[PDB]
Amino acid sequence: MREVISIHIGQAGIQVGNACWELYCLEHGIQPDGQMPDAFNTFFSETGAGKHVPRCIFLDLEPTVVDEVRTGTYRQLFHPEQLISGKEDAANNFARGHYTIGKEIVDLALDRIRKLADNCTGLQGFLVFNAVGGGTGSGLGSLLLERLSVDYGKKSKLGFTVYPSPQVSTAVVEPYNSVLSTHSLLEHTDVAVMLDNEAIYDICRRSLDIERPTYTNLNRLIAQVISSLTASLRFDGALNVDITEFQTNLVPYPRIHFMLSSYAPIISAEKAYHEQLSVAEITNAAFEPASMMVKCDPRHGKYMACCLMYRGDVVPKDVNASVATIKTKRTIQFVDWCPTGFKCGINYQPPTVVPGGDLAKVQRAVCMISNSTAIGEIFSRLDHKFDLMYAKRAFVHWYVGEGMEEGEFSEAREDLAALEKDFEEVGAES
Amino acid sequence: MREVISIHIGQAGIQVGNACWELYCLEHGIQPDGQMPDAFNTFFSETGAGKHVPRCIFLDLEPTVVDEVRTGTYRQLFHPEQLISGKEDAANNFARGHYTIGKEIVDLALDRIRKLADNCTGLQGFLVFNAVGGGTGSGLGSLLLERLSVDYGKKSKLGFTVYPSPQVSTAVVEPYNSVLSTHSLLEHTDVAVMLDNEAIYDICRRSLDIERPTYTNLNRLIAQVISSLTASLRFDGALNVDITEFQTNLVPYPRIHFMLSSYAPIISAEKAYHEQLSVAEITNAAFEPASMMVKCDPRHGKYMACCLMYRGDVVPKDVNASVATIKTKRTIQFVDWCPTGFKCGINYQPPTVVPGGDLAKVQRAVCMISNSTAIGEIFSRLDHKFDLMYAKRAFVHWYVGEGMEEGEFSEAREDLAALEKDFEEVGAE
Amino acid sequence: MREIVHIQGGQCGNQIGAKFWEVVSDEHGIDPTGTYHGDSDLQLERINVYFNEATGGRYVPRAILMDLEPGTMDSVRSGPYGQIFRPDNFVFGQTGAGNNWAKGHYTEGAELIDSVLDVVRKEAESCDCLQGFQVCHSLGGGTGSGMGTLLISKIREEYPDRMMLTFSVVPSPKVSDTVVEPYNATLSVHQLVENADECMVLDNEALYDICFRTLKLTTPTFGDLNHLISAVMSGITCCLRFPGQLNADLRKLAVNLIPFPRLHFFMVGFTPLTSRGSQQYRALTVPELTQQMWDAKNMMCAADPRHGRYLTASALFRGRMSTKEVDEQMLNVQNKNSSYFVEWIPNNVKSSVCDIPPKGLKMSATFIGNSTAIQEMFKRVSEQFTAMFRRKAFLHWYTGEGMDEMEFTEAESNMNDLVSEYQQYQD
Amino acid sequence: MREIVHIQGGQCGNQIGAKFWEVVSDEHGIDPTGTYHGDSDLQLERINVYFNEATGGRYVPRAILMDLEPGTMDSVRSGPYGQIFRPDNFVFGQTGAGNNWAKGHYTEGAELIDSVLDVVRKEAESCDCLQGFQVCHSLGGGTGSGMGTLLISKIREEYPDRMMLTFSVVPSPKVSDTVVEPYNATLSVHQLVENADECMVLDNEALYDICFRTLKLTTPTFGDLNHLISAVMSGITCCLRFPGQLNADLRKLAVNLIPFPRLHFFMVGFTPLTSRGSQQYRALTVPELTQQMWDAKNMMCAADPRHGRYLTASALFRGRMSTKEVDEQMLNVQNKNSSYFVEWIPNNVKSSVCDIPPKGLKMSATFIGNSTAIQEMFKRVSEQFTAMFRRKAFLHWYTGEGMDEMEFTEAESNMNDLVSEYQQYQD
Amino acid sequence: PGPEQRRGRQDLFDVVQHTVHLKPQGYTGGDQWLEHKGKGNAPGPEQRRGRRDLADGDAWLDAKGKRR
Ligand SMILES: Nc1nc2c(ncn2[C@@H]2O[C@H](COP(=O)(O)OP(=O)(O)OP(=O)(O)O)[C@@H](O)[C@H]2O)c(=O)[nH]1
Ligand SMILES: Nc1nc2c(ncn2[C@@H]2O[C@H](COP(=O)(O)OP(=O)(O)OP(=O)(O)O)[C@@H](O)[C@H]2O)c(=O)[nH]1
Ligand SMILES: Nc1nc2c(ncn2[C@@H]2O[C@H](COP(=O)(O)OP(=O)(O)O)[C@@H](O)[C@H]2O)c(=O)[nH]1
Ligand SMILES: Nc1nc2c(ncn2[C@@H]2O[C@H](COP(=O)(O)OP(=O)(O)O)[C@@H](O)[C@H]2O)c(=O)[nH]1
Ligand SMILES: [Mg+2]
Repeated sequence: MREVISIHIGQAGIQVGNACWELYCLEHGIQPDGQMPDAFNTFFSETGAGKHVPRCIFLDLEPTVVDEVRTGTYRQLFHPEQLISGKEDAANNFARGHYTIGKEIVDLALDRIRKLADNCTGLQGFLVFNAVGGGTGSGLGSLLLERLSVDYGKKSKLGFTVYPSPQVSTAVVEPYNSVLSTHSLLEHTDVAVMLDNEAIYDICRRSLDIERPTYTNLNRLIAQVISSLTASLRFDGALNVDITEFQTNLVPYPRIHFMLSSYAPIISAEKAYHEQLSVAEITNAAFEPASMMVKCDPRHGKYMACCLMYRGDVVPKDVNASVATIKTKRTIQFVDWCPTGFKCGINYQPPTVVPGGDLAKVQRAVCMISNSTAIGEIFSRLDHKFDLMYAKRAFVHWYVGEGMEEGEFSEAREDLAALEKDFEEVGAES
Repeated sequence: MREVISIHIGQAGIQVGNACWELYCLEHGIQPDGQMPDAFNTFFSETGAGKHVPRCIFLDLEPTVVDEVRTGTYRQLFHPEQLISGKEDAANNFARGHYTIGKEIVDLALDRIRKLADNCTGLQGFLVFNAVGGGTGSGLGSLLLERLSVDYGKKSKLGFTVYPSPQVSTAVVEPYNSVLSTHSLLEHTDVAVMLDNEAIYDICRRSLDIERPTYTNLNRLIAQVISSLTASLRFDGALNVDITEFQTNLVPYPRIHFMLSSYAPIISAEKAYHEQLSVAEITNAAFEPASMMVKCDPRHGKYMACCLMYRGDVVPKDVNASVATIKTKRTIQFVDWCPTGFKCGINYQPPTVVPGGDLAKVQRAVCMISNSTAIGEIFSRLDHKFDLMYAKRAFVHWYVGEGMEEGEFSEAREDLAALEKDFEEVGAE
Repeated sequence: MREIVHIQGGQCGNQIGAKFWEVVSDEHGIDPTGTYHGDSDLQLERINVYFNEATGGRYVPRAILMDLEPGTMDSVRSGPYGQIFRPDNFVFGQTGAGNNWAKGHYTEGAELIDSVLDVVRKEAESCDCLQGFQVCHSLGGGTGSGMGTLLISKIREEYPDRMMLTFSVVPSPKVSDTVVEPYNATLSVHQLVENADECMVLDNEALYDICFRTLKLTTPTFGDLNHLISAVMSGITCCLRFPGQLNADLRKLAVNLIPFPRLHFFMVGFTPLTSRGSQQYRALTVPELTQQMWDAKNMMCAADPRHGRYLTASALFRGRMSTKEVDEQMLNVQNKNSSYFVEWIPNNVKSSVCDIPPKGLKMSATFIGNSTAIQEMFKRVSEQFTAMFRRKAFLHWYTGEGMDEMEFTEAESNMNDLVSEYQQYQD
Repeated sequence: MREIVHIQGGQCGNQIGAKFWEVVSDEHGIDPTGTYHGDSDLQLERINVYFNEATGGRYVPRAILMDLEPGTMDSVRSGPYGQIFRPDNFVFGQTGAGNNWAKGHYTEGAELIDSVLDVVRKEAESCDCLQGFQVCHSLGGGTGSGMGTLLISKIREEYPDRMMLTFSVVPSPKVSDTVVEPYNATLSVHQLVENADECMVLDNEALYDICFRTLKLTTPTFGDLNHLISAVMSGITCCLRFPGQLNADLRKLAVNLIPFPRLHFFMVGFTPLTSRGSQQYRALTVPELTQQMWDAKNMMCAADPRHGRYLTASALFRGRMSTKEVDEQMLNVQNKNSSYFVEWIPNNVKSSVCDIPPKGLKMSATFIGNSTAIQEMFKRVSEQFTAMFRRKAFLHWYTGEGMDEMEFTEAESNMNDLVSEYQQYQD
Repeated sequence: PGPEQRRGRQDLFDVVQHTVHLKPQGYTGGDQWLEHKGKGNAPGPEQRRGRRDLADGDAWLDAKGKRR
């Protein structure tokens, strides 16, 4: 049986994770206590006499995000041991989450994962959720991904990670932690999907016409991507794309494993009725820079490998027509050596909508996960931020005192520079 | 499948379009909430299940006219993002609507025109609604018509412009805005249709006996003419006359394309019982000098070509008979090189009536859109007023303040002078 | 066993041909669905001339309906006898010609002429061997003129020995239904003098006063006007579809009516026209069918046949009549009217008697007139074209798609050479 | 006594084969529960070709469903006609092929190929005489393209005297459903040119055009496409299952359609397809089926037959048809366009007739074409493969499961060898 | 279930087996020829009229004069 395990590290992983497990419960009919009044095996383990528990662990050094889950309305869903807490947070220090504090909790963390990896009959991958800007996300995320590769080799690590915005970011030391996390994320995860905070702000302001959005509006449509990602494991479809099919069909080289995301129909209740939602209409909007979920312009780079996951009432011909019209549009550009560039997956289940959510029901939906050379713009802009503060050794004495050495910033800069150089040559026309 | 995408620019365009889309929903039976309780495909798009949206955009830099639609009885009809607004209006400045405040809204405007054309299978034309005496109607209309040419090539564009009246006026810089706007819509508009307030208000005073008319009364009878122009696409008949017909059957040269308009039955409710509406009567009444939309005199010039669009119960016999009688009248004279003077067309359905409107339910209708050599009379008078205006640079520091160069004023003066020598030369025997 | 392929073009062609298949269906006993309901066996021997046998007894017509504006075919599809035609034969455009000849001949007729030739060629070998091709259009238009004439040029290119019978509506003398009628008619005639074999010139303003004066109809319409043209097109092929005492097919009328290859434009009259109130008063006899036939009022062309001499005449009589009653009444009209007939051709009038009259008629006849009096109509069209071309009015649309002003001079020369040749044989 | 063993691999083939047993069991009269409920006696002589007798009157198909994912097991099993297969023959994996050709062929297929050769040997030993192995798979995937071609090499080495019918879809020109098609297809064709006796080239986009231009279906699902593919496979073995006037089994097709041992890929078409609006108007006769037979739009392959010359074609006619009327229509197409036919192979076409048509449709035919026009399809995959391989894109996966790049150069060399001999015979 | 059961046509067996005359009349399904409607309709001048006088309110019979 198909089966995936999600580890959620750091506050951003938990707060998104509070929204993803709110989505799968409404989708599969599981009540907050954990009892339904066959497809649930992808995310839920059926426990004993009619109870389903999630296959996720919640680990964070700061308990104050975790105890909202323990005392919330989903207190009876999760196993009590799966919600893992610590004494004090890493507190925006990568040296504290990887060396000082993270070493005590990572030994316990692999123990509960080994319980979930023993309960599976066929394991298909891992779903990491973290933010590279924080100490827990960068530090404990690097340590957990390091130990997972040694323990469970050649398994797919689908790490949905959140990166700082080029313009609108909240933490000062975010450029430092992003570079040190990328040095470990580059060589370990199989598919890493960037999420950007500011791009989702522009999505909610324009398409969802909400002038003042907060984090719980942001994490709902992030959870719409994850449900659209794994809908082929839970529900049937015309063209099933398994999680193991993603990494063999998206990454061309072992080092270029960064991809974007875009959810095409994002409309409110009063917008939906006036809008004639057609397959060609949503497909055109998915490639627009407005509906991209990372703050970058895809016209600058060239798309390299894009996969579309059509959810709902979509026949295999209107995806045949829409993809052809997309390829003939002059704005969208593919790389020369990859003439086949599209993966079309259709799942027959329409997307579920949460009451209180700002999305209305839509019969058809598209999630595009795109490998592009324009991600080099997302990593050069953070390479510029890391260069200025390290030019006079800012904030270094917090990292040096907490276990990490001075030298590790040098090759982390070199490894990120080696990645930007690799991105330019793979987009080079030959 | 036939499709025409109407655009309404400025306050004059929107308020006429409020009366235009009121008539369209009444013809096909569309309720104001957007749902009917096959013929609608030229103006409406069947959205999902049981909902129709208009294929139009109301764009204006002044938000006061747009939100009246958004607060009126048709708030549920139009798509909420098809309606376009702005922070500050052009305010009778052609340089403002073209250069400094109209540029920020035209990028969003074509993004909806792109999506409306992608929703339609075969586009047949564009309907443009403005008055050249204002800021948004002239300035943003110049930006919209020019940018639609480079994007939508060889597609017909009906320009329904309301020109400044000769004797009466509502603004002081109307001769300035009219000359500059005519410089833009001469080279770009495929077919231009002239409207004037005084002749329409003279129509209401004589035939419709309304001694105190307003814009609401004026916009309805303009809307009735435009619905008759596209009635061939909406409904079937004997001689269907689609959009490309008016392009080549009324415009002999690539400059002479400013046409008049006339609607023959303009009769109130109590006058209609005592009036016998025959095709011989109304075709005589269509060519009467009191019945045009523009205050220009027919017999001062000669007609180039005339288009008689007929609606309702009209047999093809009496249109053949009455046109011959029209040609034999010595009061009107045609140009010497066009013996085949007319083009005819008959639709098989009568026009609808707005409930509470002034027009009566008439079984027949004429849409008399004709090309004449008398269009130079309304152009020379606007040319003369601008010449006296520009004698010592009145109202120029406002226009040159907002980016426009002083040389653009004299260039537009030469263009109308080039148009002025065109009509005298072509109409000469 | 001889077959005719029918092609209809534009608003004028489709609406006329819809009434053409209206008359021949109930003449052959065909219901709107396609089944047979006739009470005699004479209808069923010659059905392959205009119909193709389908499974279940259905009969699909040999009609290719073609145009550029898709609104015309919704009219024939919604009308009665509109469910008979093959949907593969429903070939259409979307933009519309817009009454520009060169637009309907070069830009949007180019992509459509490949499609209509695939349908016509598939209909060509569907039968044994074609008797000929019949088309209906209007010369003043843009859909049936610009695209119809290129269709005629290509169908003669691949099928050179096959026949052509174009039923063309010429522009009005008195009024104008489109302002570009003389531009379209002159370019259409320039193509039709080579590729077309027989051109049945019909004019509206001769149809109208037949309805108003001979037929006394107070409210004539296109439903009534097309039915007069439809009654002609059944009468030309009366001997093809039915046995007759003296038969005449398309080639029978081809060798007689055409003295010289350039002269093939005919004025046509349909004989038994009588109003409803005068039905009982008129006696139906062969002499008075002839008297109604030779009147200038009865011709459906605006040219007056008194002003010119008849080069060749052909009358297609239908019904139970004796073969001398048709004969000495043709000797009488050549003797009592000798000035209006050509001296260098003795016995100008060609006869044909068919045994099966149309529905509700005990006797009927159809007239084809090849006279030199039709030159004044062509000179009238030539006069308007000279007036416009010197000042190049309404002409930049035709040059917008590359048809140069040379072709207009070529069209005027071929018009002026043709109108002079009629005058040359008038002397 | 000529039994056929069906094996289905991959998501594409199993969904295709689900529609195959949907149609064949409907043709032979077996209801979803497996009992016989047909009305004819002609279905009850040869059930053994596709089915096995079971205790209690149950009929089980000779099907072996093999896959690396349990997802497509559940899709076939939950649909109609899904219970008919044996529960023991539902062999499947758990990890999934992941659209990796090397994982299907080397790593994950190795732990399963021994399990599926147990099932294939079991079914082959049960039947009296093997007439072939009918495998239905894809070439753009990894489950049926990678693991399926391993099964091709395995059955061919213990069974070297039996035919192989590899029904395989190919990557489409207009769109692309995976991203590793040139890598997947070129390696799968490398295995198919030796071990497979003959192959049937299919694609999605040629079915879409048939579903839209010919059948006028606006919304074709995969069930609509697979029924067009299943209509092919019933026509290949039409003479085996039913008696016929001129019989032709799979070897007789093989000995004629294959002039040379590397030219065994064919382009296939199913003839009688008409839209619901055009059923009542199309008169189906032997000339009408032949006109639809050689039309380029009726081919279920993307190769236009006008580009290449037909080396050998075969006609699988089903129904009560006149023998010469079948043949003279094939003689008509040999001479009306003889430039499209190979000159050094006289009498290119082969006609075989079976007097038991498919249900409801009295006349039907299946076209099998060994044309060199299919070189453009393999040329497209070759130029798509060479573009990716020089930049080594998507290659760190395939080298990971022990499949070195030495084999991938050999795939391109054998790909170019196939198109070289096809281009060699155009001259 | 997919969109096929929502559209209504189930399995294409009718189109393949050419037995469409067994169906209830008006079943468009997914046939583009059947689901075509446009251009509207209007009687106009065809009211209370038909062309029958050739085959034997109008004419000179509708001529009126002075009361007798
Ligand atoms: N999309 C989204 N991003 C969030 C959310 N919460 C926090 N973030 C992002 O996370 C960043 C802070 O880094 P984190 O990894 O969350 O910090 P942390 O998880 O508390 O780790 P420690 O500080 O070491 O305890 C902020 O800049 C946000 O952009 C959330 O609810 N949704
Ligand atoms: N046909 C018609 N014309 C109108 C109507 N209302 C105002 N107008 C004309 O519009 C002219 C003003 O020019 P416009 O271009 O409409 O002014 P505007 O649209 O408000 O442009 P801005 O002032 O820059 O916002 C006046 O001279 C009026 O004659 C109306 O309801 N119908
Ligand atoms: N008799 C008859 N003539 C028609 C009909 N429709 C159009 N016409 C004639 O056709 C001429 C113009 O045809 P038009 O519509 O421009 O042809 P098209 O646009 O090229 O297809 C006019 O002079 C009309 O008299 C009809 O139904 N009956
Ligand atoms: N005709 C048809 N083709 C299909 C169907 N499902 C998938 N395919 C084709 O299969 C290809 C994708 O390969 P895949 O199914 O993943 O092959 P696998 O990896 O061996 O299971 C695409 O080109 C699809 O066009 C179906 O139901 N019918
Ligand atoms: Mg924290």
